[PDB]
Amino acid sequence: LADVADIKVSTGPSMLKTENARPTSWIYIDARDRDMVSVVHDLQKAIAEK
Amino acid sequence: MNAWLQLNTASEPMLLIPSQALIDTGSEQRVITVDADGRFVPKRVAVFQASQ
Repeated sequence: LADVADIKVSTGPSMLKTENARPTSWIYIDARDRDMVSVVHDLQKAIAEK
Repeated sequence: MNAWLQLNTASEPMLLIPSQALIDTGSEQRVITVDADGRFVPKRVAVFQASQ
């Protein structure tokens, strides 16, 4: 086969999430100890600043 | 009659590792070394060739 082609390893798309045609990635968070809103609010700060 | 001819050829001594322990992203190849304290540490390597 290498007489009629090359073979090279690559890194690319695994699966394209298409929410409303716009590509997107989801970040799954599992917090159970705290209360929901208090967590997301703190997540909103950490992400905003860093 | 037909006859299958299998050969084995020795090659210049190089560092050898089980093929399963070789990661590849197409632009870099690496392995995962196991430190003295059990600490798993990664390192880049330059591949030569594989077989069997």
